[PDB]
Amino acid sequence: AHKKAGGSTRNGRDSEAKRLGVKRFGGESVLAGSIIVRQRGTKFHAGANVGCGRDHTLFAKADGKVKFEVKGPKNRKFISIEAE
Amino acid sequence: MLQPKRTKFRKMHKGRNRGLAQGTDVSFGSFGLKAVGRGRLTARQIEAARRAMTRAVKRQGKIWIRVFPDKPITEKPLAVRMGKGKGNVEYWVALIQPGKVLYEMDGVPEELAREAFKLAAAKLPIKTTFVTKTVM
Amino acid sequence: MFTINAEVRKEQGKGASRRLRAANKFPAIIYGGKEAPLAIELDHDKVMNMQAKAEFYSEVLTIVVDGKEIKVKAQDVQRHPYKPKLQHIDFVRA
Amino acid sequence: AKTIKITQTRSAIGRLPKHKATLLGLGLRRIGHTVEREDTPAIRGMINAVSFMVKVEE
RNA sequence: UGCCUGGCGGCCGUAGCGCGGUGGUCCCACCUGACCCCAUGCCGAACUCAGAAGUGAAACGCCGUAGCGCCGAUGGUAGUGUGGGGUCUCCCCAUGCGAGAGUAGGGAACUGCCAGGCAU
RNA sequence: GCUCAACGGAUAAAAGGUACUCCGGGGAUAACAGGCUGAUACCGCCCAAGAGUUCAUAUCGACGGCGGUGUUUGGCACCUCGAUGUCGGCUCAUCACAUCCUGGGGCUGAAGUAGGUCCCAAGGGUAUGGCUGUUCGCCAUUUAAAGUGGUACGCGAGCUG
RNA sequence: UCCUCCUAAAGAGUAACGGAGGAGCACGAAGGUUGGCUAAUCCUGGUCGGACAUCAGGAGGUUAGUGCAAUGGCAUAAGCC
RNA sequence: CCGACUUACCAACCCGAUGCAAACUGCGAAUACCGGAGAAUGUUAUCACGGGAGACACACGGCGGGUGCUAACGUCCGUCGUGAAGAGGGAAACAACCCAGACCGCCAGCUAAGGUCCCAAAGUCAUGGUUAAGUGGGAAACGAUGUGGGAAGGCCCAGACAGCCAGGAUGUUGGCUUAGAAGCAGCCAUCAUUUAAAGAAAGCGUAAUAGCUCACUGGUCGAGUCGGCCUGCGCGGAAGA
Ligand SMILES: [Mg+2]
Ligand SMILES: [Mg+2]
Ligand SMILES: [Mg+2]
Ligand SMILES: [Mg+2]
Ligand SMILES: [Mg+2]
Ligand SMILES: [Mg+2]
Ligand SMILES: [Mg+2]
Ligand SMILES: [Mg+2]
Ligand SMILES: [Mg+2]
Ligand SMILES: [Mg+2]
Ligand SMILES: [Mg+2]
Ligand SMILES: [Mg+2]
Ligand SMILES: [Mg+2]
Ligand SMILES: [Mg+2]
Ligand SMILES: [Mg+2]
Ligand SMILES: [Mg+2]
Ligand SMILES: [Mg+2]
Ligand SMILES: [Mg+2]
Ligand SMILES: [Mg+2]
Ligand SMILES: [Mg+2]
Ligand SMILES: [Mg+2]
Ligand SMILES: [Mg+2]
Ligand SMILES: [Mg+2]
Ligand SMILES: [Mg+2]
Ligand SMILES: [Mg+2]
Ligand SMILES: [Mg+2]
Ligand SMILES: [Mg+2]
Ligand SMILES: [Mg+2]
Ligand SMILES: [Mg+2]
Ligand SMILES: [Mg+2]
Ligand SMILES: [Mg+2]
Ligand SMILES: [Mg+2]
Ligand SMILES: [Mg+2]
Ligand SMILES: [Mg+2]
Ligand SMILES: [Mg+2]
Ligand SMILES: [Mg+2]
Ligand SMILES: [Mg+2]
Ligand SMILES: [Mg+2]
Ligand SMILES: [Mg+2]
Repeated sequence: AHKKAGGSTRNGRDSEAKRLGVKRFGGESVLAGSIIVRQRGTKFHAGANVGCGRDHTLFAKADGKVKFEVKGPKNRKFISIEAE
Repeated sequence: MLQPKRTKFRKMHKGRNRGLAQGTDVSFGSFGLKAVGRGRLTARQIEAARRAMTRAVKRQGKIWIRVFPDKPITEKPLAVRMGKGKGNVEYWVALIQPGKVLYEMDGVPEELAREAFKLAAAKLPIKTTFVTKTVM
Repeated sequence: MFTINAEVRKEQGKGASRRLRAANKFPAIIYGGKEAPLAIELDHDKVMNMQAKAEFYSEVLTIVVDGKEIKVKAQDVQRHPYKPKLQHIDFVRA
Repeated sequence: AKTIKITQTRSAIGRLPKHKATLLGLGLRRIGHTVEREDTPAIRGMINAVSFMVKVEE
């Protein structure tokens, strides 16, 4: 014909971005309950004064200053808080 | 016709051919064909060069292919408009950076190996040069 | 047996090394033993003809810096990817 | 307190937003304008950022 | 105060593997027996109980040794922010930052509290 | 209690034709032509396995590579939808040269006749009919030859339809 | 409409009729807690029995597993009883 | 009754040496982002609330990409600049490129990009070099004793590179193959001899011979010569209305 009709793709789908990542970095002063990192799995583990939610959201269990550190035999990344 | 037996995915992004090469030394044979320019070597191009180069030396010595076509290239058919998904895989190519050794040769005299690589480089789009093995 | 006249580098880095190679010298280092490593520069063409020999890379070389003798070995060589040039040379003392 | 003199030698029409803010933090308003600024590492960093378009006399 | 041993940490491979040797006073481990407390999808293997005949074999601790693991410069290279150029699919120059790999080397952990045994 | 899944869900409840058409708009958006590009196409060149009795390059030329032109099929949607009339024919042309004839030349697997293939050359010249709306094409018979392409696939305020 | 990865340029976000896959559930245990336990694969030996069933030892160390895609995570297991 | 070997076959796992990856990571930047502190600068440039909007067709250029042909003044994103909504100077003419942001007037001066022989303002400026192609002032693979520069190499008054004179010989027509293969279709060998030298021959030629040169050598001449490597600027490749 004058023009050749094309096909169709089968890859159009994608899901919404979940806004994961670190919310407060090292040195941030946070209130109790502040979300530090939103995660899939425990890439960062909960240290002192830090709690882990059902979806592994790390949140502050006290007022203070955020600190990242590496601890344990496995060199895992822990998030703790110095109470200030 | 060099081509991967199976691939994890059948199509790949266009990408960019930047940087210098890895594998710039004659590691297997005694002589080598080294790419001076950059570009794409199709499997047909590589195989045509291999036929001339192996036939030049009267099937003597040993011939090494140092490059492999692992990047699939898609082409839209004639007279189809833009869009409607990505095109179909037509052929495969290897990306070539300046300095990469494309072919190696051993077991033959240097004057014969030089002549064989001349005929072989006549089939390649990229500028080449003749190199020999060195002790590092 | 090979005598290499080399002068210690005044400045180092990417810009300095590229300027040096444009001026037809190339950087090299001498490390080993207990003395701190010494960064030298030396003439490209003289050493390019010298290293065309196979015995250059095995036998003991001589490097003259500030009129003082250092006994070295050609530990490694970095060549230009396609041009017949030397980017850098690693030398080991004794 | 080397108290150096900063002059602007080039225009700020199509410069990056960061470079425009650096000129404003240095206090330069037009080509040929000259200002008095105290010699601090903080000020020397500003001069280094926009060195392609300012000159320093001291 | 010196050595040996046990427990709880710091630390997270320079600390872990391998190879060789070495220890039973105390300790540790193997070990003896088991209606029983307690336990096995069965099984006193493990867990548990009652004990101390034997033994340091395994294990565990210690000592030595690079066949590995690991750590690792200097220099160079790749990349790159800013500004400027070219022959602009890619590069180059000024300046700032500067890897990865590799090399020379390093390397058979160091350390804190308490408890016990030997010796002074 | 909703494949209200057209999933921020028009109504509880709904498919088509229009060349008999009509209005408001858009070159925001297609068909012709121009424009950009040049995958494809055409032309040229690079390397020579081989065909050519033998002999790669008289003549061809595999597998491959690099360009040119704007010239086919395309890609895009930049211009025109308060209109740029769209094929073929007739009349009248004009340019380019990648030359169909005539002119000059090199090589030939050029004995002569007659060719083949390149190089130079655009001064002039370069069919009539049968059949189809045809351009083409096939066919008949000529010719020294019945060239290729651009000119809005030249030319409808010049004709035809 | 929703989920996972890439494009996405090391914070977030980021388009195309871009490249690939899934969901419209399931489970009163497959949830809570306490206690306990640790794979894939290969070698050697062993009745039917063999490449590959159950068993013993060794190597190996998560190369397994997760009710269902993909990514991240998981031994203090989030895996098994 | 369980066995013990072997060969030029296939050969997984493993080892050593090599590359490749948007949907690979035992590594890993520059930047960007978040936060804390300090100075200087900035007409609060920041946030909040309220009155009024417009706008939700973007375009090109740089950089990072997807798609397309790393085709398009193509298309789709990120980011910056410009145009939109921006005059002026430059790029011949040329919204988006380079320089630079027009409050008004002046027959004042200095500069930016870009330029200075004439059109047309300003160097027929100074020093050193290169090109001969009007290259400059379109285009590749590829080709060539163009020409400049650099580092090294071979030979040479014991006579070197040309050229000229003379030889270039005996096993031998090496064997195999082939209708023939006589140095020279093709295979294996490529050795001996007299030599000053000479190849079981580099090429032309023959149906096979024959014949003609070359390698190599002696003489003649009597001073430099030959071939690669790197590199600057040129040359051909290069045909449209
Ligand atoms: Mg799919
Ligand atoms: Mg730089
Ligand atoms: Mg470094
Ligand atoms: Mg490093
Ligand atoms: Mg390293
Ligand atoms: Mg809807
Ligand atoms: Mg909707
Ligand atoms: Mg109407
Ligand atoms: Mg209208
Ligand atoms: Mg339009
Ligand atoms: Mg059109
Ligand atoms: Mg558009
Ligand atoms: Mg128009
Ligand atoms: Mg119209
Ligand atoms: Mg009108
Ligand atoms: Mg012509
Ligand atoms: Mg005339
Ligand atoms: Mg008629
Ligand atoms: Mg015409
Ligand atoms: Mg027309
Ligand atoms: Mg008309
Ligand atoms: Mg009329
Ligand atoms: Mg009329
Ligand atoms: Mg991100
Ligand atoms: Mg980012
Ligand atoms: Mg809208
Ligand atoms: Mg829009
Ligand atoms: Mg846009
Ligand atoms: Mg556009
Ligand atoms: Mg603006
Ligand atoms: Mg507007
Ligand atoms: Mg303007
Ligand atoms: Mg103008
Ligand atoms: Mg002036
Ligand atoms: Mg004048
Ligand atoms: Mg002058
Ligand atoms: Mg010209
Ligand atoms: Mg013959
Ligand atoms: Mg040229």
